[PDB]
Amino acid sequence: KNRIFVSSSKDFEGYPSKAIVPVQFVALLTSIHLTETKCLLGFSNFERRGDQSQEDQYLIKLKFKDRGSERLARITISLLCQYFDIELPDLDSTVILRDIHLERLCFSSCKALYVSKHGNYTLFLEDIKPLDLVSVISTISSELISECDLNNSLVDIFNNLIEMNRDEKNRFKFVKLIHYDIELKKFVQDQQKVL
Amino acid sequence: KNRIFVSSSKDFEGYPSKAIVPVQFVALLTSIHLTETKCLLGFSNFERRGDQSQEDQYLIKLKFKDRGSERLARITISLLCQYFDIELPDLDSTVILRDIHLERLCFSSCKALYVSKHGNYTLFLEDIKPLDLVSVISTISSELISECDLNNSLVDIFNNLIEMNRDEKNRFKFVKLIHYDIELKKFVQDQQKVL
Repeated sequence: KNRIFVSSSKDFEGYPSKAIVPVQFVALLTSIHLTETKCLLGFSNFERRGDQSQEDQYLIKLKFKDRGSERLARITISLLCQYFDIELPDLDSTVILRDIHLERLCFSSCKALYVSKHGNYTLFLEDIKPLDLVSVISTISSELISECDLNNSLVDIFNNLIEMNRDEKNRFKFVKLIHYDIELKKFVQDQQKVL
Repeated sequence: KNRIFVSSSKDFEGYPSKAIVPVQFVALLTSIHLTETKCLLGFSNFERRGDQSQEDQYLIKLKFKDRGSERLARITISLLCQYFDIELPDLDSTVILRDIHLERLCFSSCKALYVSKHGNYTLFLEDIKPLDLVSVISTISSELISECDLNNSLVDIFNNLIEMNRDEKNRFKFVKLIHYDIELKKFVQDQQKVL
């Protein structure tokens, strides 16, 4: 099948015009929306863009129509949030979760299908491995088209956070995370900066 | 809405013969099946019905038809399996897992819809809260139709597993549990087996 590792949503500019292409990317979950009829997840790696718009650079659709597919969407979202500790209305009373990175770091590794037609592209999720903050920290310390890309992306995003953190202009701050933590503080300082 | 707590799947016998009824139950996950067209989760509380036919008392359909819904079943299965550490085949090349309780104890609280028609009934998953073992150990220390049933239900299940473990005819043994643990040996042979 040859799934392709995508380091940057920028990658998709020079992707085919009318194609189905299996990809994989490693990013922070930043937004979730679930409405009457739509379900979105947005993710970002926060690569210095320009640095115009840094959140939700990856928009993944969970298409649904009838009531079964809607439920499955809700259950996916619910499990996803449960893993990352995100608080959610109880089924028995929409979901707007933006800027999830300001409260929680929710590293995710995602398999999606890139689908391009009529001069635009869309991303449909096929899988998602939520990644645990400690494992992500530990690690920083099969298609032929992927291999040790996990490491590099995780290293980049965290360097990108180090720049957003100390940037007076950016709302993100390490200390503002809910799970802010001795382990985190040391990681951010111990070597991350010295590197 | 009046979601109803269900302590036993036996309850569903005297349920209306043609309705949609929202229920909630607490069981161990015992099986997953994913095929080309179907996706089933089996659960059990292990009540002595009994000493004859004990796993998969509850069968929960995750219905799909198109490719989008199939993906959503896969993503759901994946996340659930990930929360409980169940190893799954990689997506890039069906799932058959039975008697999951031989290896992992995967407590779950489930919200389903009970849907009876033509003399028969089926349960459609709406939510699922995978429950952590340490927390289930800790606990054992709203609609108007749910009480404090969680605890009662967890206590019974553990009461059943204890009986299952000393049963020479039942394959279940605590020691053979992958996550066998100093804390579990205590809880098992400490009070539960003393009360």
